[PDB]
Parts: sequence; C-alpha cells; structure tokens
Amino acid sequence: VQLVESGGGLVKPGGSLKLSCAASGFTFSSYTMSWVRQTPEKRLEWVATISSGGDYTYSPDSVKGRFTISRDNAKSTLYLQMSSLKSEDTAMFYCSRAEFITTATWGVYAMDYWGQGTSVTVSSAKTTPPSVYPLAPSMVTLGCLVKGYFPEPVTVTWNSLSSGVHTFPAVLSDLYTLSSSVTTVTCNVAHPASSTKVDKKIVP
Amino acid sequence: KITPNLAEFAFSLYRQLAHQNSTNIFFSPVSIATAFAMLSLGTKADTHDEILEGLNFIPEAQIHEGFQELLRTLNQSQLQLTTGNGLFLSEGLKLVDKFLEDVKKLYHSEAFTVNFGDTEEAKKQINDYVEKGTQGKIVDLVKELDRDTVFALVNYIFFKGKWERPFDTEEEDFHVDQTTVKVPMMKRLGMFNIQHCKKLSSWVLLMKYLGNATAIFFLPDEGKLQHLENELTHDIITKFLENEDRRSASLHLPKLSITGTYDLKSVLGQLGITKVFSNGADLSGVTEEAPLKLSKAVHKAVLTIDEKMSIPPEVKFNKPFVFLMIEQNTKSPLFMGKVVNPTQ
Amino acid sequence: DIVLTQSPDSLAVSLGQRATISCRASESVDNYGISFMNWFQQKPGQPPKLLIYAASNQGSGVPARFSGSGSGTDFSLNIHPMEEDDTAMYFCQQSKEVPWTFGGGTKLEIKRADAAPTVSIFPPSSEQLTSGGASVVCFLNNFYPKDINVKWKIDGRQNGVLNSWTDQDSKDSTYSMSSTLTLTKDEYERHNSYTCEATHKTSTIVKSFN
Repeated sequence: VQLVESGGGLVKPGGSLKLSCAASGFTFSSYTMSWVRQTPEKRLEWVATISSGGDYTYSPDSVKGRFTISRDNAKSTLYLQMSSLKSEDTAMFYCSRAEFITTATWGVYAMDYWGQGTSVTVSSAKTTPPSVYPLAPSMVTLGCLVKGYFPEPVTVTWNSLSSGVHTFPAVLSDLYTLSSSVTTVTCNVAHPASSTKVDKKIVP
Repeated sequence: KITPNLAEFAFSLYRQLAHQNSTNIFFSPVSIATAFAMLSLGTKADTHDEILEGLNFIPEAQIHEGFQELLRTLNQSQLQLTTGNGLFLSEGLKLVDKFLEDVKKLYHSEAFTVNFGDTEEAKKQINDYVEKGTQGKIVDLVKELDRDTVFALVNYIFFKGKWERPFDTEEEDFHVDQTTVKVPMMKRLGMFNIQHCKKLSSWVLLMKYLGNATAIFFLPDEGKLQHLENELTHDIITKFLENEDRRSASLHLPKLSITGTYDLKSVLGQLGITKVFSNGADLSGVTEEAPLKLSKAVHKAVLTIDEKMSIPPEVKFNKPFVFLMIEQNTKSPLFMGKVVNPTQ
Repeated sequence: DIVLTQSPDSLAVSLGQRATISCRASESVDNYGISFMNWFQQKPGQPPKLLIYAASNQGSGVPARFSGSGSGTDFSLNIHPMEEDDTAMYFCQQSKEVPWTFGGGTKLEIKRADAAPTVSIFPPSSEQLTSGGASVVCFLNNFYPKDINVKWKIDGRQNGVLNSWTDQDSKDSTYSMSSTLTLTKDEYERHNSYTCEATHKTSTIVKSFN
C-alpha cells in the first residue's frame, strides 16, 4: 500500500491547479478515496470523498463550487481539480483511502492509509531564490541563514552529519526566512523553485 | 414442524457439495427432499428406512402431508416457479399401478415407460420431457445415460423471482479469487434490511420476493468464506428472519443466471441414502416381479436474477457469496447456492 | 456541522505515566449501536496515522497501549506507559454525518527533567552586509520546557525580532529555538554591543559580541 501525491505548487489567487494521487499495492477500484488538507496551523480539514466506482462524490459547502474530486480506476490515480483558489486554501493536501471496518453489525469509514502529501501555496508573491549566509563564531556550534526566498518548502542539510543538527521552521514581507544550527563545514540548501543546491562553507 | 429437519438436510447437502470446489452451487432442498420422500412410497422396510432417515427424520410419516401442504402452498400461486419430478422406467417390467397414482396425486409427478436399450433415444425423451416442463429454461439435462439403466428419477426446478423492491444497472468487475472477471452489476442506494454479523463474519442482506419468498444473501469478509459455510445453522437464520431493521447502504448486487446439475446417487450416497441405488435394493412398491434399483437420480436447478447526510457503506457482491431463498410462509429452504462466477 | 472540541490543547506526560485526551462532540455521533469517532496520530513532517476506529477498537498494527473509550458525545483516548515515540499531534474525527470534521488537535509532549539552553550568538556575515542588511542570530539549543523568554537589547529592541521553535525532538525530548533580529545596515554598525538575554525556568543566559 502506497500513495504518492503530486501537482502542488505556487499559484496566484484565483488560479487553477490539479492534484494527482498515484495508488499502488491494492485494488484501487475497490476502495473509497478521500482528500484531506492541513493548514499551516496544523489543522486537519476534510476536503472531498469519492466512492469506489466514482458514482458518488462528497464535499463540504465551503469547497462545493471550487473543488471537484474524481478518479480514474483504469490508471489507479485519484484526482482533485482546484479552481478559483484563495490564499486561505494554502495547505498541505493529503490523499488517503477510506476503508469501511466492520465492528458490530455495522462499521465506520476510517482513513487508514495516507500519502506523504503535496504542498500547495496560493499567494501573490513571486518566486525568489534564497540568500545563503554562514553563521560562524568542548563542542562548537555553527549556523546557516537562509533568508529571502519564496515559497516554502526549503530543504537544508549540512554535509549529507546526522546528530545535533537543528533546522528551524521558516517565518515570513512575503519572503520566508529560516536558520539552521549544528554542533571545513558547509551549508547545503535546496529550493524546489530553481535555486541551486548552494554550498557555503563556514570559515572563521 | 418439518422445516428444522429439512433445513438441516439443506446444509448437510450443501456442505457435502462444497467438498465435491470452485464451482457454482445451486439446488432446491425442498425439491430433492420431496422427490425422495415421494420415492419412499414404493420401498420396503430396510430400503424405506434409509430414505427417511437420510432426510434427517420419531418420524410421524405424516411428512407426506407436510410435503403436500408445502407443495400445495407452492402450487400454481404467486411466483413463476417451475418444478417437477420424472420417473422413467424400462418398457416391460411389470409395474405396480398403486404407486403411479400416489406419485401424481400426492406429488404431481409423472411416470413414463422408455426403452433404455437405446441410450441415445431414451436420453432424448427424458430431456424433451424436462424441456417441455421448463419450456426451454433447461435444455439437455441428461448428458450421460448408463448402459444398464432400468429406473431413472429426474428432478428439475427453475426460478425467476419478482422483487418487492423493483430495483439503472451497469457492468462491473467480479473478483473470483485474490483473478478478476467482469459481469453486469445491479446498483441501488437506499434503505435495506442489511447488517453485519460478528459470528458469521459476513454481510447479511434480506430482500423479499413478490411471491411470498425471501432471499438471504451472505457476503463473507476478506477470506472467511469457508468459516461462513461451516458456521451456518438453522437457528442463526431464524434469528435473521426474525430481525426487523432498516439501514442505509449503497447495494451492488449482480444480475446473474446460474445453473446446477448434480448426480444425486453420489451426493446422497455420502449422506446415508444408498439402499435404493445398491444391487440389494427393495423397490417392491414399484415392481414386485423382479428386483429393481434406482439407476440414475439427477437434480437440475437454474436461477435467473434480474431487476423486476452521511456516506453509506458500499456493499458490493463482487466476490463469491452464499445466498438462500426461504419461503416466508413455511420458512423452508427453497433454494441454497454459492455464486463463484456469474460467467459460467 | 458536528463540531469537535478537544481538551486539552497541550499535555505534558512523563515516561511511563498516563496520557488522557478528551473529545466532545456538539451532536451525537452514535448510530446503530456503534460510535463513529476515530482518533489519529500525526508526528511533525509525517502524515496522520489511523490510531483508533469505532471509538474503542485498535487500528491495524496499533499496540495495546493505545486505548479509546467513550460513547454518545464524550470520548477519550488513553495511552498507558508513555513511550518516547508518542510525541505527536492527536486528532479526533467523526464519520457519523457529512461533513466529516476533525477536532482542533492536541499536542502531546514528553515531560522530562529540566535543562538549561546552550546559547550561541552570531554576528551578521560579510556577505549579508554587502547586500545592505544585517541580521544577528541567537541560537538556544536543547532545553526543556519549551517555554522560554528571549529579550534583545541593542546597547541596552523589541520590534524586528522573529523567533522560531523546533518541535520536540521526540528523542531526549528537548527543544531548540532561533532568534533573529533583522535591522537595516544604517541602524547596525551604529552600535557595537548586541545582546540576547535568555530567561528560562532554570534561569534566574546571556551571550553577546562586540
């Protein structure tokens, strides 16, 4: 059982975006599928749910006009077409399988298997590469400053150096900024939007 | 008063057919029971005792009236039900006329004199009689006719039901095993007499026919179909029959047409009925001029299933399931079967 | 819509102790003798995992130490011997009526011995000063509890400070926090002494540079 989300990205307010959910390890045409999104405040909100054959769809009134759930059992893929997107819709979209588990003369729908999720960012800010600056002073601690990029996510690692490395959540002026600490050492930062895997050594 | 004995005969005859493996099962327990209860009228003490004892019967022997009352309750109604019993004997072979009268007055069966010396012509006359009774529903009931046949009993039954809820319908897959064949699948979302069973580990659906019969469908869980067939008892089904409930669900029930052909000599021989088939048979009630044995006994049963603010569960009968037709009046098992593949 | 209210918002439970999370529903989520309440566990950076279904049944591969209870409109989730792997967000979710709704969420963290933070301050690099900006960073690593007060005092500033806490490590159950004071190149280099003061429960920590 594996679920892989894709299609997320940066879109302007009012734009469109279509998400895909590749399923494997089971008969996809026999299970009920669902979409759930998680706001930046880490709050889970149910988005949509479609039956096994696609004959019935479900969604709350807040997304009844903007979001439509569909599935292609021939390709074993779940779809979520988004239109008229608003900035508040920025969240991490997960696809999951709703399985009806029988307990006592009946059962409940439980989303038992989930995917890694895809990030969707709705904002009027333009894509900007980050600026990488090293932070140099029994054990010693170094640092790295990733400032002025958009959008999140940004991936940062130090030499891969596994232990004692702390990457702090970014804080947004329309440009995100985060820092990373570890106790020649180099900073290695990645931005999905065409910012190039920078290497910045930490020198005294 | 006879249904608990006949229902136990239905399971013991069905469970005997599961061993004999991945084929469609469909037979009429009441038709097989009435056919051999009728045959018991022309048997002697030791031979007569095995038949009734083999039917889960201290017996009153008013069972013929109970069978006649059931057959009269089923007499033409409120449902298109074709049932009959044919007795075929070899020409000559001085017959007892007292037997042929009770066979038609009590059980409405017919007896024919044929020439088993011509195996191809005798097979044609038997199939044509059943084809006449079933009116094209059952064609070529007899495939092989043994050379030394002297007495044959044929039991046929065809069922086309009328749904009380008229049930439009589309195609879908059918998962024969963990295999995938396709078939037409009927669909309907609403209130059904459906529930799950922790004891049987299966879905239990009840839909009534417009002819005072009720069909019980058992959809087992992931891989517990064998546990369902072993745990089925008469007392469990009466509890489901007494159950009066209603719940919301999206039902997927396949539109199928299954047939079942069985040699009753082998399947009932393993249930204790062997005297009428052996060489030491005592059928003196049928013929008192020479020894007589029941050479062949075949049962054919054909079924035709057709249409006549919360997310509900999808109860899809897209995999092998066990079903059961019960006459609501008498609570007798009219049909019992298992659908493994609707394509066969 | 059936609104789910969880209690409490956060909970600190020592290792081997009892963890109790409650979930109250605005409407009855029971139907056909069974309750439609589900519990989910979500660790940072990972998708939610089904923990309890039907309000009292363990999910697939869920150990017996997770226990669900309740009926009607009041439910509870019980994690007996508290392990190091249980630091995560916990949500209750109902499926009795459409729309499906989740609780507000409960952050369950491990209560352990207090530890003072290791403070490290870093001056702005020469590359950043070339672009016209100046950000001084103050790292506060491996401390507990998570509550801590940082005060920036440039030569004896409250605006322009952005703080960011990491999630609990879930291994040794410590916290880390970075404090970044962003100023213009005009305000910076006009002074020489910059200080980040760390007030902690164990404290009663200052690192600075010239």
